[PDB]
Amino acid sequence: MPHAFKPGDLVFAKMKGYPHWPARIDDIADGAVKPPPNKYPIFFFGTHETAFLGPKDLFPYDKSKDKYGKPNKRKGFNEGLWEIQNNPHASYS
Ligand SMILES: CCS(=O)(=O)N1CCC(C(=O)O)CC1
Repeated sequence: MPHAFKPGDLVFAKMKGYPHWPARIDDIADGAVKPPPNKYPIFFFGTHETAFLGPKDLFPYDKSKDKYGKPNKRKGFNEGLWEIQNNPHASYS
C-alpha cells in the first residue's frame, strides 16, 4: 500500500499547459526556502526547474512510465527522460 510522498520519490509531475513531466520530490536544504503547506518541492528533469505542487499533480513514476515516458518535442523533455531513468538521484545544480 502507498505511503505519503517523500524526498527522492520519482514521478511525472503535471503542470498546466505542459505534458506530464519526469521529476522527483526534492529535499529542502538547510537554510533554503520551504514550500507552502500541503506542497512539495518538485525538481523537473531536463529543465532543472523547481515548482511547488500538491499530490493531485504527482504521478508515481513506476506506475506511469508506460503512459508518459515517451519522447516529446518540448525543450528539455528528452534530457529529462534520460535523467529519470539513468541518474535520478544525482546533483544537477
Ligand atoms: C514543468 C515543465 S518545466 O520544467 O519546463 N517548468 C515550466 C515552468 C514551471 C513553472 O511555471 O514554475 C517550472 C517547470
